[PDB]
Amino acid sequence: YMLDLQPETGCIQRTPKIQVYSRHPAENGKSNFLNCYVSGFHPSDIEVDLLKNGERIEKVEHSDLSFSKDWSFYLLYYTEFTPTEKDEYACRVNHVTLSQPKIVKWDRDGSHSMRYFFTSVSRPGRGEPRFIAVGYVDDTQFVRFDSDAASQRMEPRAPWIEQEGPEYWDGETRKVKAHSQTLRVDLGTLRGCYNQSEAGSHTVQRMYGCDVGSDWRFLRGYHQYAYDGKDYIALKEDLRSWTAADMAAQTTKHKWEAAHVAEQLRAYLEGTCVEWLRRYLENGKETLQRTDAPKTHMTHHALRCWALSFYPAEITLTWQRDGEDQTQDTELVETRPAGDGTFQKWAAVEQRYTCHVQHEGLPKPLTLRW
Amino acid sequence: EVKLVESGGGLVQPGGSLRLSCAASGSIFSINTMGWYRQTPGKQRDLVADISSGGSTKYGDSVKGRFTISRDNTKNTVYLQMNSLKPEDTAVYYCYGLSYSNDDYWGQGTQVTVS
Repeated sequence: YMLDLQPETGCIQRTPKIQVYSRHPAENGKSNFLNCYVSGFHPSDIEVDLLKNGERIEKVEHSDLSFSKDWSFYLLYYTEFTPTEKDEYACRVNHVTLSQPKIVKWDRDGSHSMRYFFTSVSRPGRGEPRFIAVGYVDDTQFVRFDSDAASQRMEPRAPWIEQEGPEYWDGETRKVKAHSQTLRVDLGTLRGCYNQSEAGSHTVQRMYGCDVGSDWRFLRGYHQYAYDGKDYIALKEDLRSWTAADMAAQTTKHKWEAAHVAEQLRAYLEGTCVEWLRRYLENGKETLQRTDAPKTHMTHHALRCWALSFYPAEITLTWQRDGEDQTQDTELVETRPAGDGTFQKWAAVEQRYTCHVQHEGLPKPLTLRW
Repeated sequence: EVKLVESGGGLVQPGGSLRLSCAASGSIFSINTMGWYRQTPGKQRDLVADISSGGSTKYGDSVKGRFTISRDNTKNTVYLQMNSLKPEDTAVYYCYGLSYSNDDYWGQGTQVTVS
């Protein structure tokens, strides 16, 4: 359930981290999914190909554009495939930060939250800005909107949200369309305030949501903006005052203080956001309230600790040499989606070392040794 | 191991045409997809056109309809027919190839300038 208020504003490039992997462990003749997970990049424009034997795979899908707390984007490109002995797979990524496309080969051998993410990217001459909105309950996407898609409707991405009737979808479609129209205005407004040319492409990002404890009672709320991956204005934890990053955001801050925008946001974050998060947790209890403990194992190099098929994504993998936390000389890979609702992770640093796994689905933390 | 020999660039008038050519050395079983990227004004190089050994093609949006890639798959040589050239097509066009193990090879590039 989105916010029914779109206040207008008044008034650094990051290269993608790439991971290529399969959904399940590879077994010849067994149908699987080949994933390429790009993350931590800015701006959002990116070209991702899945390669099979030095050739592009035709039918490749990808997740809806979302971003992290630091405003950097992440995407999951995937396709169904049956691996065999001869076939070799890789992922090729092109981005403004790269002098040439990077290829990465596939090595065959509690609390709850609701979040809404909004991205609008200007395309001068090419048409109206590309607007993408996604909604999350914890680490599960359940709604989306894409301005270039055919439906021009808010679409379901989880089974438990398909229950909702036409009044729900009409309202969310109305609100998300007004979201995009406001960000379109914000793009043209921010271009002039920063004295930028009309030909360049720019990005505005909006994020808001609410956290609840295990008692489903309000904990914290968020409502922040970014321009070109840089903090612009954010609502503080008290939900009453604003943090402005630079002089352009000070004008927006004063306009929003005079219009009492924070009062309307606090009512949403403390009340409406919590109310519908509780409804979603109930309607999708089979999916949202499950815990899946990580299937763990270890491998030795000629030491890598693995964790697979766990939910939620929150996990901790630490290395200990004789009990002391060995932070240095430790390669920790970012948690990645398997594509079926579960997640994966591994860390790398013989009998003196141990791997510690902490996860909500585990009765007690696990220790792994060679 | 693999060497890519490029030719066919140079100066051309607006509306004119050029035919780039790229021949791969070594075994025929050493290269699958062959094609071209071109240097953007900044750091990046953008996809122009490439073709698999089976003849599967892909074009960048800014050259669709005007550029045509073809392949004489006896010699692992690909040809890029660049029609209706504009000043915005001016760049260094890098030939590239993919091995059947997804190793990428890159040529030195050929400057293309449209008056």
